[PDB]
Amino acid sequence: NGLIIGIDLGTTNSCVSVMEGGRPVVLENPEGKRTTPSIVSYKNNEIIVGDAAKRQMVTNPNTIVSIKRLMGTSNKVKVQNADGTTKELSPEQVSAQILSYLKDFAEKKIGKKISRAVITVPAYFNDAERNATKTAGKIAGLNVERIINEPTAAALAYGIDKASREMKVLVYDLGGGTFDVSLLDIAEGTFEVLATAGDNRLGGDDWDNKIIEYISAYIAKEHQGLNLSKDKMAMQRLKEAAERAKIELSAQLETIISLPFLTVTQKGPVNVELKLTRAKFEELTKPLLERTRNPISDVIKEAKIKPEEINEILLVGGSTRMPAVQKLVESMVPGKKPNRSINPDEVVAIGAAIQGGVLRGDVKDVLLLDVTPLTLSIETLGGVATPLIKRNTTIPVSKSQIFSTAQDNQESVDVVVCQGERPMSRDNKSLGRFNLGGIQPAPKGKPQIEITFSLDANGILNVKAKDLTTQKENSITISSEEEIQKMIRDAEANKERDNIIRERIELRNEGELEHHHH
Ligand SMILES: Nc1ncnc2c1ncn2[C@@H]1O[C@H](COP(=O)(O)OP(=O)(O)NP(=O)(O)O)[C@@H](O)[C@H]1O
Ligand SMILES: [Mg+2]
Repeated sequence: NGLIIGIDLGTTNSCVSVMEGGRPVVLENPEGKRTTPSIVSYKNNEIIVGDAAKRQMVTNPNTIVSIKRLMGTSNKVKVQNADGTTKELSPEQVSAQILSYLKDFAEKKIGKKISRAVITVPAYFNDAERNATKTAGKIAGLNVERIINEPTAAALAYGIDKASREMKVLVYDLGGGTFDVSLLDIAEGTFEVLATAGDNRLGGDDWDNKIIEYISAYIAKEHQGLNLSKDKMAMQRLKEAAERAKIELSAQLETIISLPFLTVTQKGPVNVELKLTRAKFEELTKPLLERTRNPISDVIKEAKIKPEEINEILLVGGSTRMPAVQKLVESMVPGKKPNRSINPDEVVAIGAAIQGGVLRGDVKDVLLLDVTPLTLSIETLGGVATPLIKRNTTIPVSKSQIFSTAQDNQESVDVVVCQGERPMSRDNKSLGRFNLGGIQPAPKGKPQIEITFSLDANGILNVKAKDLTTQKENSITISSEEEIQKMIRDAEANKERDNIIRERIELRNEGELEHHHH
């Protein structure tokens, strides 16, 4: 039936994607963000999800952070109601509020009701943890069409199932809260996790916490041991400044932590303006980073392969944007370049969306080529396909040829554009047509009409026709692996018939364009 959205339900952040026009699109939340914090808060008996919850996660004690850690268990989380009574919530219920929020903004963005999803989980998730996640989906009104592993979703996003060979893929995933490295075997559409190793208390939060310690040490040095660890608002600001500083250090060699009026003492306002260099940050966080190294070696050994047998390495998770992380992974597989070309905080959701598209059976996923797959032609006298841009021409490109009229005293020319390898235009795919009129009366072969086929870097086709005497011109702009193969097959299947046709066709004299009333 309807669309199947792909959901990465992360410990720290969540992300929702869907197939639109044969490409996966990541949907922005109402604050314009492509990921949403996996945080739920409660105030005045109102449920607050995402960015607005994160902004009060220290200051509002009703805030539920890292609920994914309790998924698959019978633990309950307590929150206070407005009246001071206590409410108990299951991990399923809290996760369902995150899913409902994603679902709601997805619906408003797409403009349709959504009732189906593919939801991702860590490779290590057992049945209790997977079933908890499925139940969360059900509570949010989503038929959970499949639960897939996060590294499997990443591999799907990178098209690794299209390799037509056995692929051994290392997926290094460093998120906000968790670290995983999984070794996948991918052959004939089957994904097997050969090994998974990691730490669910090691992620970007821990790097932030080292910056918090650095700021705190500076504060104490500059203000006689001043300690804000029990000041909730100050700690809210420190956590946010620390994450911001870290993110800047992925693109800068230094950053300034700016916290005016962090508190006020008897002596006055405490204003922090503190430099942190990338080098210092890396030194402080070295023990955290180094905890991710041995597990790489461990999964390779578990899978009973050598490092040189790894075909591809994928970087997943927002923390893999850190230069020290990328360099560490590179160091562990000499001669292989880790892939991070798909935004690593979106790649899992993208893979989930791709899986959704597959399960729906839409089969629409288009290609993005830098060379023309099929020949582009104009219809000439007798229904002949006269080529303008030959197949396998690198785009962008413009090609021109001059044509004449097919009949004496012809007033206009039809410009019929077709795609395919067959010699008769009717046997190829019609891409569109237009007419160019105002041609002055003359014998057939006398008028001269310049035809130009132009393909831009985006692969969009502009066909222009200019009468070289009158200077009048008209044009049009023209708006799938299986369809390309179907057309090549049609030519292959009629090769002998078409050769006989071609033997009657001489393209070397000036071509002529007909006009037929419609
Ligand atoms: N440019 C960047 N540089 C450094 N860290 C970043 C960057 N962008 C995002 N992050 C961090 O990436 C982490 C979030 O990763 P993300 O993959 O979105 O979380 P997740 O999928 O919930 N994984 P987990 O928390 O392990 O379940 C946070 O610690 C962010 O601060
Ligand atoms: Mg993720």
